[PDB]
Amino acid sequence: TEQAEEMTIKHQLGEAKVKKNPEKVVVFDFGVLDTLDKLGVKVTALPQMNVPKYLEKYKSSDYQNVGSLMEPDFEKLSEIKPDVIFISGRQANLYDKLKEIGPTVYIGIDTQHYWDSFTNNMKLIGQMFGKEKEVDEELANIEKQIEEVKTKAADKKALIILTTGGKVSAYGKGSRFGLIHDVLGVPAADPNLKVTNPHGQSVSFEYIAEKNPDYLFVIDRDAVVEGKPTAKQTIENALVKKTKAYQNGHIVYLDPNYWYLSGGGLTSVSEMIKQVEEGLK
Ligand SMILES: O=C(NCCCC[C@H](NC(=O)c1cccc(O)c1O)C(=O)O)c1cccc(O)c1O
Ligand SMILES: [Fe+3]
Repeated sequence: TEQAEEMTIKHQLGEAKVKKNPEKVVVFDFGVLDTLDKLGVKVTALPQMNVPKYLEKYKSSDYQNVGSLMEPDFEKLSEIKPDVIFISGRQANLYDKLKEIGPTVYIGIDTQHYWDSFTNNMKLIGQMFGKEKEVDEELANIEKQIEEVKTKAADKKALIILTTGGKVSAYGKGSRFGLIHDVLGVPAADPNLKVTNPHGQSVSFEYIAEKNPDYLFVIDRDAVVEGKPTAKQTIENALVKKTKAYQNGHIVYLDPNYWYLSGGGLTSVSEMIKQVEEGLK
């Protein structure tokens, strides 16, 4: 039977039509980038202004530079005329501008349904590039990592903090970093904390101390945004020194190259879970 040559992809921002096995692939989501890397799929262009350390090979001049995460180089994109552009939350406001240039797929994670959304995104990439087998195998491996960590979430309450500019914001269930609770089964120090903001909910140090979590997961935003680590200087303060987490050596510094700059790819999700596993074991 003669079938359509294009895929019809209903995504959070609309519908894209993309040639199966598209030639010129542009990527503004580093989770997607690591996924295409893992699968051996050839990428054409990405924003090279700020590339996660683990994806530093994508700094090569072999890839066309289409700007920064927030500031696409539209002229360059228009030269390339891509077959598909993958975007996520940072580029959501630029959807229509990108769509004029080439088929654009929003492929951010819906954090209210992290696992379903993650898996849907990865399977789509598999279908688009004929890598369904490799994706399924890799999702299988990640499930095994999840099953290992869920079995020690136990009586250990965790709070998730991001540091930037000497300030602290928090994340809980259903949030950007909700997977620690929602997928990996770690109970929340504050189960009623509802955060939908990319940069979290501003909290005081007094609030952290009162919640007194067993574990403190910390994401150093300035390490990747400014290129200067500030998390440790920021959180190592007397109110925080009260907490079980500090006292018991259960402050876990998550790698912002993975967690903040990236996320939601085969490699980033795997590595993110390994970082949680390591902190909890
Ligand atoms: O829409 C987003 N951000 C808009 C506000 C940017 C504020 C601005 N942020 C940065 O410069 C920045 C640079 C590189 C990566 C980031 O994630 C940044 O927030 C600032 O600190 O002055 C966004 C969406 C999803 C995930 C994010 O981390 C976002 O920043
Ligand atoms: Fe940001």
